[PDB]
Amino acid sequence: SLWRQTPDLEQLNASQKNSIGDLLGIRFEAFDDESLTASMPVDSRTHAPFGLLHGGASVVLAESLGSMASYLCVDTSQYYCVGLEVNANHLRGLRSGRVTAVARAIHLGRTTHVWDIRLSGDDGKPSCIARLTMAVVPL
Amino acid sequence: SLWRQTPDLEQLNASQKNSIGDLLGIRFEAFDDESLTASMPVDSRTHAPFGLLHGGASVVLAESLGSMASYLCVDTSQYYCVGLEVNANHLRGLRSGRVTAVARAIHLGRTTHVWDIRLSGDDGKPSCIARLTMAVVPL
Repeated sequence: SLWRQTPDLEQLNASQKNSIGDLLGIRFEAFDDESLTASMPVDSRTHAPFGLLHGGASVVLAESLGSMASYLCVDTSQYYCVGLEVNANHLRGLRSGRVTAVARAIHLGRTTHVWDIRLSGDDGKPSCIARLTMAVVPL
Repeated sequence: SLWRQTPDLEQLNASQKNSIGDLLGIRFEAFDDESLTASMPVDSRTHAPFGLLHGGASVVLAESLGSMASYLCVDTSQYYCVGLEVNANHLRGLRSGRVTAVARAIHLGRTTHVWDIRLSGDDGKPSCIARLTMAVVPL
């Protein structure tokens, strides 16, 4: 019940067609009343030159997830949402498998949303934490 | 003379082979004694679903640029560098053309580097600003 629009995973995934999220293999995986989850492969598409997951790729995942979450929480006939501020601590390096991100709301205001996004590799250890501020903008 | 290793643009670009930077069309473009510059296309590879440059893609560019800059500033037989913290304000949306990033050093310490990275679209207006903290790590 965080959501205004009920998350439809197929449509979330489909909507990424011809964008970076599709290019990187980001997949919306699960949701509940308080969270939305997506994962992303750790391979050549997402590696930095030394074969570790690129820190910016973590942020593509987090910002893709957070911005999508914001879209599910506004009146889309009245508003759209763009990223305003993003930050992240890179905690542990990942070489293979997938990285999984979970987004939860810190604050959903009238003009801004703040999302807490937690990332971990397939061993379940925290790999990155991000905070995303979205701007809520009238068309 | 910021640099330890003199920037070699061809080799910088070549080193991205089979990583996200190659996948996204990031290109190292110029450097001087105080800065390093890379650009990235704004198109389907880098777009978010609404056809604007994905904010995370800005951060892939900034973090690619900053981490490469860090590699040019350490003793690579003694150390490597990984992203530690990154943050960015998204200032203006971009739909097409390229986005160009310039990295300058804020602080190069023994265990951390802080880089200031300024992004703009082809109209020269600031599109994003990032600050990147790299950790300098002994192999």
